[PDB]
Amino acid sequence: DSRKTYTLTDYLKNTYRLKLYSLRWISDHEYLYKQENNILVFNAEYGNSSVFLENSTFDEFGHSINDYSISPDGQFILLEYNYVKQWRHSYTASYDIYDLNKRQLITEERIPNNTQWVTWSPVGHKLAYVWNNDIYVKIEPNLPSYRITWTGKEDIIYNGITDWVYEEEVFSAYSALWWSPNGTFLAYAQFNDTEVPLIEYSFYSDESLQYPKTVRVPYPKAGAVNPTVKFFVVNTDSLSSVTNATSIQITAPASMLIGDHYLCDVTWATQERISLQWLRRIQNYSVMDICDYDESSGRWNCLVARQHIEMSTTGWVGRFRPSEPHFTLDGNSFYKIISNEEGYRHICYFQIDKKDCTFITKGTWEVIGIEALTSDYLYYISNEYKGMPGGRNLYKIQLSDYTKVTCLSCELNPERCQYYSVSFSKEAKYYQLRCSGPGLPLYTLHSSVNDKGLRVLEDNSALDKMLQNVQMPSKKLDFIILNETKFWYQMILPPHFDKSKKYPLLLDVYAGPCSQKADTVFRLNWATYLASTENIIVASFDGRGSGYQGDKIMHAINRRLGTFEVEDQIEAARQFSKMGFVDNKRIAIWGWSYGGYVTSMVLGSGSGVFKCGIAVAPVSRWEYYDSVYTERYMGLPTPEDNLDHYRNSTVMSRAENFKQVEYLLIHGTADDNVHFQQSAQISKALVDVGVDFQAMWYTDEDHGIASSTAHQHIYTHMSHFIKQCFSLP
Amino acid sequence: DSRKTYTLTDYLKNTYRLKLYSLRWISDHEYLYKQENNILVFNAEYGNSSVFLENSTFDEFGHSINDYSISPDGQFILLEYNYVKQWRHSYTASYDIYDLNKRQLITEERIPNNTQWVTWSPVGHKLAYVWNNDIYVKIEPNLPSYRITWTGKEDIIYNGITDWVYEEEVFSAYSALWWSPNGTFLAYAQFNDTEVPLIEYSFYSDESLQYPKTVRVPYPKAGAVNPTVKFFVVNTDSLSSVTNATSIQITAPASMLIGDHYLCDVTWATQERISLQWLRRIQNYSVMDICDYDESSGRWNCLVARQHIEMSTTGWVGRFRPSEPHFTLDGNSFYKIISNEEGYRHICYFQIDKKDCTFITKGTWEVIGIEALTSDYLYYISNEYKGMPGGRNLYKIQLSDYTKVTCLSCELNPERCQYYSVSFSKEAKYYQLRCSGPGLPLYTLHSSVNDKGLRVLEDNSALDKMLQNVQMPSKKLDFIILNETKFWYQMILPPHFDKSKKYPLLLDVYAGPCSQKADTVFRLNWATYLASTENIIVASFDGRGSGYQGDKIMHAINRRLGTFEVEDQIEAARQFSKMGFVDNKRIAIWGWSYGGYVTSMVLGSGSGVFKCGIAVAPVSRWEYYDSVYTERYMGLPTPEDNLDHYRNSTVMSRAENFKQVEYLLIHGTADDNVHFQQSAQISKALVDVGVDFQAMWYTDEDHGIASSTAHQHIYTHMSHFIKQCFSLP
Ligand SMILES: *[C@@H]1O[C@H](CO)[C@@H](O[C@@H]2O[C@H](CO)[C@@H](O)[C@H](O)[C@H]2NC(C)=O)[C@H](O)[C@H]1NC(C)=O
Ligand SMILES: *[C@@H]1O[C@H](CO)[C@@H](O[C@@H]2O[C@H](CO)[C@@H](O)[C@H](O)[C@H]2NC(C)=O)[C@H](O)[C@H]1NC(C)=O
Ligand SMILES: *[C@@H]1O[C@H](CO)[C@@H](O[C@@H]2O[C@H](CO)[C@@H](O)[C@H](O)[C@H]2NC(C)=O)[C@H](O)[C@H]1NC(C)=O
Ligand SMILES: *[C@@H]1O[C@H](CO)[C@@H](O[C@@H]2O[C@H](CO)[C@@H](O)[C@H](O)[C@H]2NC(C)=O)[C@H](O)[C@H]1NC(C)=O
Ligand SMILES: *[C@@H]1O[C@H](CO)[C@@H](O[C@@H]2O[C@H](CO)[C@@H](O)[C@H](O)[C@H]2NC(C)=O)[C@H](O)[C@H]1NC(C)=O
Ligand SMILES: *[C@@H]1O[C@H](CO)[C@@H](O[C@@H]2O[C@H](CO)[C@@H](O)[C@H](O)[C@H]2NC(C)=O)[C@H](O)[C@H]1NC(C)=O
Ligand SMILES: *[C@@H]1O[C@H](CO[C@H]2O[C@@H](C)[C@@H](O)[C@@H](O)[C@@H]2O)[C@@H](O)[C@H](O)[C@H]1NC(C)=O
Ligand SMILES: *[C@@H]1O[C@H](CO[C@H]2O[C@@H](C)[C@@H](O)[C@@H](O)[C@@H]2O)[C@@H](O)[C@H](O)[C@H]1NC(C)=O
Ligand SMILES: *C(=N)[C@@H]1CCCN1C(=O)CN[C@@]12C[C@@H]3C[C@@H](C[C@@](O)(C3)C1)C2
Ligand SMILES: *C(=N)[C@@H]1CCCN1C(=O)CN[C@@]12C[C@@H]3C[C@@H](C[C@@](O)(C3)C1)C2
Ligand SMILES: *[C@@H]1O[C@H](CO)[C@@H](O)[C@H](O)[C@H]1NC(C)=O
Ligand SMILES: *[C@@H]1O[C@H](CO)[C@@H](O)[C@H](O)[C@H]1NC(C)=O
Ligand SMILES: *[C@@H]1O[C@H](CO)[C@@H](O)[C@H](O)[C@H]1NC(C)=O
Ligand SMILES: *[C@@H]1O[C@H](CO)[C@@H](O)[C@H](O)[C@H]1NC(C)=O
Ligand SMILES: *[C@@H]1O[C@H](CO)[C@@H](O)[C@H](O)[C@H]1NC(C)=O
Repeated sequence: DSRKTYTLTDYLKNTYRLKLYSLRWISDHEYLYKQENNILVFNAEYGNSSVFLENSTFDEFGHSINDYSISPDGQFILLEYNYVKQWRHSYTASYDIYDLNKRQLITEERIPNNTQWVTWSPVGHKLAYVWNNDIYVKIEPNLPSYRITWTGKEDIIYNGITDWVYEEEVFSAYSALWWSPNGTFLAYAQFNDTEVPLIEYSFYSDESLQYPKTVRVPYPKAGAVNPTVKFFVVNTDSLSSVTNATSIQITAPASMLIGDHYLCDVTWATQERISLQWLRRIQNYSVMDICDYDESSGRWNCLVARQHIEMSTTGWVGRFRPSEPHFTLDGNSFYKIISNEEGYRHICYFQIDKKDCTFITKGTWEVIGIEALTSDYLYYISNEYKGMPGGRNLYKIQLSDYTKVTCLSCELNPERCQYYSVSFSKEAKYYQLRCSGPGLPLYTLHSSVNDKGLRVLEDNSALDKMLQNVQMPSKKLDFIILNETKFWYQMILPPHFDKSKKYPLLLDVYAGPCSQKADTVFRLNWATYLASTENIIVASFDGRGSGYQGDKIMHAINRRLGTFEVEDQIEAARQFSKMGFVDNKRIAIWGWSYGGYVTSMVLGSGSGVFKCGIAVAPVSRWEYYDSVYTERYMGLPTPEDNLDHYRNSTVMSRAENFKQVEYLLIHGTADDNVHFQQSAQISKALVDVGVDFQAMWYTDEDHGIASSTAHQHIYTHMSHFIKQCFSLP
Repeated sequence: DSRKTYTLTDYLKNTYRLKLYSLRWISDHEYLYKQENNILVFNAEYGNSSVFLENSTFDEFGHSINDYSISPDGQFILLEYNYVKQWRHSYTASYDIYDLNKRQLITEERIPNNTQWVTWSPVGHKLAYVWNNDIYVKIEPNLPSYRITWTGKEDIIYNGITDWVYEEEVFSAYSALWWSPNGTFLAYAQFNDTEVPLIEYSFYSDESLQYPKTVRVPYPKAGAVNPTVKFFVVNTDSLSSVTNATSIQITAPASMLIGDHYLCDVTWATQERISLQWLRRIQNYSVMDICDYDESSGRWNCLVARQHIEMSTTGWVGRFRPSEPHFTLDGNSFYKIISNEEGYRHICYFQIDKKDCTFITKGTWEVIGIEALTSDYLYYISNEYKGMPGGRNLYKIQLSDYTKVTCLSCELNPERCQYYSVSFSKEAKYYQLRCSGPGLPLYTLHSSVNDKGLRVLEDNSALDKMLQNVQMPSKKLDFIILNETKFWYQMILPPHFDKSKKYPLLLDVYAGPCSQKADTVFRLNWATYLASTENIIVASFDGRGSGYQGDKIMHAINRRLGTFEVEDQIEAARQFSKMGFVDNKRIAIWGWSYGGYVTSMVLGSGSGVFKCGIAVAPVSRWEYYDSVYTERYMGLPTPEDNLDHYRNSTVMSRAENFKQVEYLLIHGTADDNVHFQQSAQISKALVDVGVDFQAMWYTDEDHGIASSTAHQHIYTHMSHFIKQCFSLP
């Protein structure tokens, strides 16, 4: 073989690009799609298109447009520019509204600069936005806004947006507002961070800045004072008729008010029914309220007969949080993924005023998500097919007969496609399937009326062609047996892999709770280069604490982070040695964030198994990490709760054992998530016991170390280190 | 040769220790010396001693005594403990006073904890101290203190202590107090930092600290708002318990008040006469006032006819600041080192009443310091002998005939001793000579009347005998010629140096203005190990900008930092590389602080001479560094002054050129002097152009990276780097 390999530059420079097919449904029949910077509108049924917006219409704009969004009634388009990243989901931007009917920009009563969030109402063209931490509503794009809150205060009161920890760990979003289905009501959360301590770090900025700035962010570490939260609902239809519309508060249940708690889910059921889930700071107890608008008092009432309790005896509640309900049209019943009696997550069906639900799925596998619900059918994704926890398929269950379950995706192309996600049109008339492995991504459009394939949207044949000329690595997905339990693993194997030979191995680790690093997804990444060009086997292993396989496995690390998930990685490497194709003198380990923690814990174990390793942005001590995430698994760091284990599971206390390995420690200085502090303490502890190691900081890079130049620099730096670790004398 | 070499462990663990002999003169006849933790008093003429304080008198004190300070009359001893370092000179401590007559500790009116500075009067046993930024005076150790100032405010108003930049760059001390010769008056400065911006950086502290703290320090970077200063004198003989002490202000001259200025020298002339020097922010103009106490006014008058102006047309004034005056017994005249018309630093004799001074020394060499003055002789150290700029000897000059100059140290032991410093008794009746190279240090006692060598105090006999069993490197001091000028260099040469072998070479650079790295001093440092064990030649070179050779050389870099002194290093290495015993494929460079800057500029020069280098806490951009030092050499970074060269002289601009070298960049995160910022911006510029390099941060280390564990760690890491750089294919 004399084909070129997949090299480091190929990865860093994106030589071989995955084609996507990102569409946005605007109705039950139509979707939008970007073709050569034009925006086309497509008829789902026939596949014909038209130009919705010519690529030329905003040359005279004066600003580089970042993104757009169309009002649901098709009458307006929201143009977003001056985009400035904040945290994982948050950012600020400017906005203009373009009137698609007058084919003109709106120049009156403009959305202000430095707007934090904006969203159309779900019907029509109402807008709600957050600016300087307060909520505003526009009934009409050209008309003046109604202010909803006056309490907004930078770093202190957040109305309709999350603070740092709620954004990262609770809502996976910045926005904390929720329009009712037809846009009458605007629900929102308000966060009070008054007593939450600040993380403080330097940001150096462009070379031209003389004095570095100090970034200060309300951020509760483990056991510290959390933000408090309140929930309100305003009737936006009353705005133009009243001076100052009343925000009606819906208070948390008594069982929550006794202590620290979180708002963890908001979901509208009908025009006049909203559901809330609350979670105790000790995250093994949650309560759902279901609240009705009382038309004669203007108030919101949550009948205790409608309150649902979700708890856990073995761990926390939910995968990362209690799951969302999906309500039937009339809002009198709902479906919800919950852990069954055997510890497997399955769909349960509830009447809103009956406490016991009925399971509609069951088995030793898990429902990943409920994707759509019609009067006749519920569609969901599971890992049922072939008992593969790392696969994903779309299924359709008949609501009038639960024994009738069709797999909609399983056999479409079983060799090429074992990992699916889906996108339904507005009333589930059509669906896009997105296959993402083990072969090249494949996007297809389907019609729900008959589940017939309409057309291939994108098959990546261009890439496939290019990839023929390349000595691509292969992926093996399998399992090994420990104490009568299956534990899955994957291996990125060099091309022409020969079992008779001994190979350097890199163990690519994450291993946080409910993580899954062994799966059927096709990836073009650093591992691809290492296996293809450097002939390294890159392995990953889902041990105790890993997800999608039941609570027996997932909750094994409950209150005990830094134990089983760490030792199971070490054991994995041992088992790979036994397999006979691994050079046991050349075993390396690496990971990012939770993977950095695990890597460091493994390198400090004294096991003798690993020659070297790389921790990027590691956690080093659970008390440095945020409350919501950490406490979920570890409880509170107090003598009466779990302090002993918090203190026993630090990287620093293993500093002496790093004498036996080669270590590379890397961290962005402006990491708002895993604070530079965490590596600063590892390095100090290593210096303190006389251990030599390698280090790299990335000035002004955050958790992602994702700026174009830093991304290339870090993977270059890590490649040299691995190659040095591995090469033969 | 079966002998051990001088290893890295020997340097790090201090296996071979230089013996010292640190005495304190208490009179014209006697000195104190700490021996076996006992304090002894020595008669200088005979050599006999008595015990002044037994090593056990404080056995039940309950604290470790950091240090001691005996009152000038011998009646009291100030005990220092709870020492907590601040910057280069500043610290706080607790103090107790022990009465030597009563043989007991004083327990009433104790000096407060967290005392910032304390000092005895020059005669007797009065005390002045600073606490919470205010000045206090005790007439007697057991009596209540009088409060002198009431304006002290942390980080804002400093009475009798310096702020950050005055401590580091002006006085090389924390104290800003000056007793009159007999203790009647206490002079002091007051610093006001209200509008000085703060440098801010993280401090991580011990592992147990959950949130890092932010350290905030008033620190003016180049061009920023400086502290303002006032000067005051208070009579300590007329203090009352009833009324608030009165301080008399001496205002700066009009020529200073017109703009930003500094107080740069305070020197008492008589019991009732004080001199002060002031320096313009543009540091090429200074003025001395000489101020007489007026008994009927109770005021201090500085006659214009007694002003002395000192300026420079080619650079700044003085080496690092205008030199100190040395007044005669009547205070009517004084001696002062100033740059002569040839640009060489020599002793000028001034009358307080007359504008023209008279040079009493001349020649192409320089006076280092005036050391002692009698009515018959002035004693000084110069580098006159053998025309060697890097040697130092003690001379006396006859005041009645300037042609009569006698060298007192030159011929004592020319082979071992070419570098001296001196300590004189109270009326210069006796002097101690401290030889520090080229051989092992040698301390001798002498009497002034006929310059008799009385006795050897310490000859390092023991060390000599240990060193005979080690393969020690030698030192070559020599010169090269550039455009007709001698420039000196030194080489630390491996044992058994062979002019026919080719050795790798490390350029140890500092090269700041007025620096000297080529000298006759004996040193046991990192270079010693590199030469003795690794057989690396370690060279240093004094090019343009270097000190003690006249202003033509020293002022060459005026307004032009990062030019000629960087060029001259490259040129020296170029010349070394053409010598027969230097391997031109293995030339490295390293330096700390100003040396880190120069090392970085050299590596980024594109010269191709250097294979690798190490920068420790480098400056990278002159606008990041402090006003007093930077502006001395650079002027102001404004478009109408010197901004273009501030911007042309950054390390960052040369990032591209690092592509062809190996670079290790190291910095302490708690460096208050050269901020971590400076390295953060270097790394970021290197990342931006795709250059790989090596880095190490030291968590919570300041500029010295001097904690015992960090110090071992940095040198271990640098040793690995140099060894790898010099390892042969
Ligand atoms: C709209 O109503 C709210 C609620 O009463 C007003 O906000 C209050 O204003 C007073 C006085 O300014 C404060 O003391 C209260 O704490 C505020 N309450 C809340 C819940 O924020 C608001 O000012 C009204 N807006 C207008 C324009 O009248
Ligand atoms: C959206 O839903 C809301 C809430 O049910 C509707 O508002 C109610 O409409 C009925 C008319 O059938 C009135 O009797 C009530 O007074 C309304 N209640 C409130 C709180 O406004 C609203 O009409 C619906 N909007 C649309 C466009 O259909
Ligand atoms: C939620 O988690 C906590 C901690 O695991 C549980 O509290 C423990 O409960 C048992 C049984 O009452 C006690 O013996 C322990 O002392 C408790 N530990 C504490 C308070 O730290 C709590 O019971 C859990 N809730 C559920 C439903 O399992
Ligand atoms: C220290 O300096 C500041 C100015 O840098 C002085 O504050 C000024 O004082 C005058 C008179 O009191 C006011 O009119 C100004 O408005 C003040 N300026 C600022 C910026 O605050 C302060 O008085 C000085 N302190 C001492 C003790 O001398
Ligand atoms: C220290 O010097 C001061 C200043 O000259 C002496 O104080 C003066 O002494 C004279 C002569 O006795 C008095 O008439 C003056 O009134 C004093 N001046 C002041 C300003 O107080 C003082 O005597 C000297 N101290 C010692 C211990 O000798
Ligand atoms: C102190 O230094 C400054 C800066 O070099 C000198 O000011 C310069 O003087 C010349 C001639 O008078 C002017 O043409 C320049 O424009 C000035 N430069 C600046 C930046 O102002 C000043 O003359 C020096 N003082 C002495 C005594 O030499
Ligand atoms: C797409 O075409 C629509 C025309 O309807 C006919 O399309 C023919 C191709 C054929 O299949 C007939 O059966 C259909 O009745 C038209 O109404 C839509 O406006 C077009 N949509 C877009 C986005 O261009
Ligand atoms: C130091 O010596 C003094 C003792 O007298 C000396 O006289 C010399 C002339 C010579 O003959 C010596 O042998 C004698 O010892 C005495 O006054 C000092 O107090 C002594 N001790 C000290 C200063 O600690
Ligand atoms: C690194 N992985 C850090 C340290 C341990 C927790 N981790 C987080 O960033 C936690 N936040 C999330 C939780 C889940 C899974 C990951 C993506 C996220 O969006 C959802 C946020 C990490
Ligand atoms: C490193 N050398 C830094 C950056 C450039 C100047 N430098 C300083 O620390 C300046 N301060 C002094 C100035 C002189 C020489 C050195 C010792 C000192 O006490 C007197 C303080 C450095
Ligand atoms: C605009 O659209 C046309 C296709 O109709 C295409 O040729 C052109 O490249 C597009 N321009 C940009 C800037 O995307
Ligand atoms: C936003 O910023 C610019 C000034 O930088 C201004 O001209 C523009 O009008 C602003 N937009 C709005 C909506 O205020
Ligand atoms: C936020 O909480 C603090 C107490 O922590 C309180 O004083 C303040 O009023 C609150 N602000 C609100 C709810 O707007
Ligand atoms: C210094 O600190 C100790 C211990 O807290 C205290 O008892 C003592 O009184 C302090 N000294 C003075 C002079 O205040
Ligand atoms: C001295 O001055 C200070 C501050 O101005 C004042 O508070 C104090 O009362 C004064 N004391 C006397 C005795 O005048």
